[PDB]
Amino acid sequence: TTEDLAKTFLEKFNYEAEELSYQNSLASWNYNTNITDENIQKMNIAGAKWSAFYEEESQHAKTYPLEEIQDPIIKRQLRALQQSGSSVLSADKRERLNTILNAMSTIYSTGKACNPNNPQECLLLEPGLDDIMENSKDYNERLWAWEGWRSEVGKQLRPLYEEYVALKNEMARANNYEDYGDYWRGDYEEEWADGYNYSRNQLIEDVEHTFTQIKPLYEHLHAYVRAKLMDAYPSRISPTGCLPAHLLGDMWGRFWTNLYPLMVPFGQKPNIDVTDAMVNQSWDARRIFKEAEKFFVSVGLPNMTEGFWQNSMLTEPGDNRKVVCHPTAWDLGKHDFRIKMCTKVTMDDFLTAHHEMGHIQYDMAYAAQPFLLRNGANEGFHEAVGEIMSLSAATPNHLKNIGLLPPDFSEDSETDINFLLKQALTIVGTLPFTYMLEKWRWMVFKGEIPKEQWMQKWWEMKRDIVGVVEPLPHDETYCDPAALFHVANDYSFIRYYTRTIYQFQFQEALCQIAKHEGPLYKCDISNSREAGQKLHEMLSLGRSKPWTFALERVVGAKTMDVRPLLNYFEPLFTWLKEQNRNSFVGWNTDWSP
Amino acid sequence: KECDFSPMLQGTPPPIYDFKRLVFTNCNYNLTKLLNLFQVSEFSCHQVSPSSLATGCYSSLTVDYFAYPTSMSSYLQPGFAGEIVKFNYKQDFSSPTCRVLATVPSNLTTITKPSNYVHLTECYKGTAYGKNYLYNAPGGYTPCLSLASSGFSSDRQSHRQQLSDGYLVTTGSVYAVNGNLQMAFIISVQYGTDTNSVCPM
Ligand SMILES: *[C@@H]1O[C@H](CO)[C@@H](O)[C@H](O)[C@H]1NC(C)=O
Ligand SMILES: *[C@@H]1O[C@H](CO)[C@@H](O)[C@H](O)[C@H]1NC(C)=O
Repeated sequence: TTEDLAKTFLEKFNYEAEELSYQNSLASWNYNTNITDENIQKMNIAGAKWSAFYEEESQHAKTYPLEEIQDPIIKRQLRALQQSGSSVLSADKRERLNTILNAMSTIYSTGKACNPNNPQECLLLEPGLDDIMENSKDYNERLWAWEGWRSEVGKQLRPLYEEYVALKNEMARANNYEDYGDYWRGDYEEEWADGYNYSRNQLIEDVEHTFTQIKPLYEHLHAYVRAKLMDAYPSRISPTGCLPAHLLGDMWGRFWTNLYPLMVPFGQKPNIDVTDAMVNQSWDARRIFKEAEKFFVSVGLPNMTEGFWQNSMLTEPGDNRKVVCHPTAWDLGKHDFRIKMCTKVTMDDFLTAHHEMGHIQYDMAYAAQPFLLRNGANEGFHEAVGEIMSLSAATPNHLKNIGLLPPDFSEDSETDINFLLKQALTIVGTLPFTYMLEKWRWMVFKGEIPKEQWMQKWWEMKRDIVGVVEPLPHDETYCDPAALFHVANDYSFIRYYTRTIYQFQFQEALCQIAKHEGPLYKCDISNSREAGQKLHEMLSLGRSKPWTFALERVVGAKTMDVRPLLNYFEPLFTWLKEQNRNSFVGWNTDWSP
Repeated sequence: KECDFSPMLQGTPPPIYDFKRLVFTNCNYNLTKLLNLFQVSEFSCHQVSPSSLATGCYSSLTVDYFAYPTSMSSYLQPGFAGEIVKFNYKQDFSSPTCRVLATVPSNLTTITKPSNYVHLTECYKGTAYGKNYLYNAPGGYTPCLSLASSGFSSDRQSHRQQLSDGYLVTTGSVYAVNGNLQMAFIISVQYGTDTNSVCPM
């Protein structure tokens, strides 16, 4: 039996990969913690060996065909190894694709836009253009900042992106895939299950079926946002048309969170903030993580490990050390869990602590699995698990219990609407955009949109789906989608959609177990061990069962469902319907730009 | 006859996972002098009091001593399930016990300071189906003693031994010693059968 010759190969590979990936992770951690010239060279040296070993083992793994292995675990481990990607083209095509990807990344990372009026105002996207596009109210300043980025960087990316599409489509079709979009959608595929199967073509159906139900709430939110943006830019927005693309709160309008000060529902009730209360009680950066660990323990989850407290960097070093300020949770390998964060005494960092410790709690759960099966059920689970913790941590009851609020605090019904509206500007305000973008890319990879209709179809879709019109006409010499970080860096974008659907699917499911009475947005799962056991049962599975089975372990269903997401925003939906009686809900595609 | 406390005063103290156990029977003990030989930092007793530890005669007096910093005392606390309890040492609470921390002054040159503190983080049996973690019995030793005997050089170093149906892996974490050496004792007193001859001096 060839299954036993697969078992020994997997036994060798597990140990070799465990011993070789840990060194790469440690080198990356050392570089990200102390940025020097030796550390980066060591990081590259360690990352080359891991890639070479993985390529060799993936090539060797094809010796065992999959149609005779009967153990589901062995077959699942073998499929991950036998799945080969870019290592199928010729050497010339491979190096051409690598050069194109590197050129696109460095064009995005080192692009400047200069003021049409001031010739000494050439700004990078990160420090300057972002600052202009998130902290301005001038129509002309925002317009020039938008157009300069779209014309100086997005214009010289299209020749590269045109060859990138063909080169990636060739690689995808050299692997029994219809196109590169099918390759990307393959991350949600599950085979050889009894009733827990999932086809690549089912993802499109599920995404569209969820978007159809999402549409009305987004229409009401868009109507309210448009009606409140009129007072800030008079005689600039039509009362029945779309929204200009340069007034949305950032470069691309991915999130609407930066529009909150212009549309606060009740301006006399201030939102709950506990930074002053944390300062008054002398809260350092260690007590925040101690309280996060206490909250995680209160639901029946394990403590943090001994090495977490010794090796993690919870504060910025003072001895001139150069670090990356992005907060991350690191699965270094052999039961080594760390968190890299520059903690400040603020509410945002208090929530970020719980968000990043949820990732670490997820990594603790599947540590007793094979090396290849040590991931989330899919790409959307690992980020959805870390958001329910942040949802529970910010509730007024939790803040009262931990001691950050006076015991006599009374919950107003007007701050709830403010909180809900600020929540439905990052969550509901990004679901169309994300979806739209992916759709475009899929069509571009499918050949449905010819290379001579990219900008036309892009803006037609963004006018029809998102409801956003361009400020100036754009012919087919720009590449507007390529101006976004993920498009230029070759990253899948559907993981941000399903993440938002699982997130409220878990939270509702864990809130009925915890015996919570009232609206879902006020739910707290703390001091409920029964709700923690149910979560841990799914967390411990890892990538060892189909994600449909893992999802059913918690929510009781196999399919993505959007009803909990609409149940979360029910009071806000009622308020939005109440406030939109004297306005028009909906937009007009080809009308006033 | 004074009980022989020389072994803990000579040579390099052992690590936690390889703790040294000495059984005292039929001797006169003066733990106060030994405590004076160090800088005592912590002293926590369960089912017994420190006054009832210095006094009172016991059938057997078991001292499990090892090297242990004071910063990791909270991880040795009863009930907390972590790496130390799971893979290094699980204190046995069926009988009254005492956990004593101390600090060796630099004038005591009879004891050699080890390079680092070492404790086991993982000790598991690895098949192709994943990992099966082996947990310490209360009062016993770890299954990975023979494999860990070779010692560890760097942080998170792993040793593997092939078996008939897979392998056995152990992992060690290393932290250097800075300052006066700290070392811990677990003292267990037995009342059961054989003569309360372990008596104070
Ligand atoms: C970076 O800092 C660490 C400790 O902060 C130090 O051990 C290391 O040597 C530094 N990097 C270089 C290249 O010296
Ligand atoms: C977690 O650690 C605390 C010590 O702060 C302890 O009281 C508690 O019992 C521990 N819980 C678990 C599940 O290990």
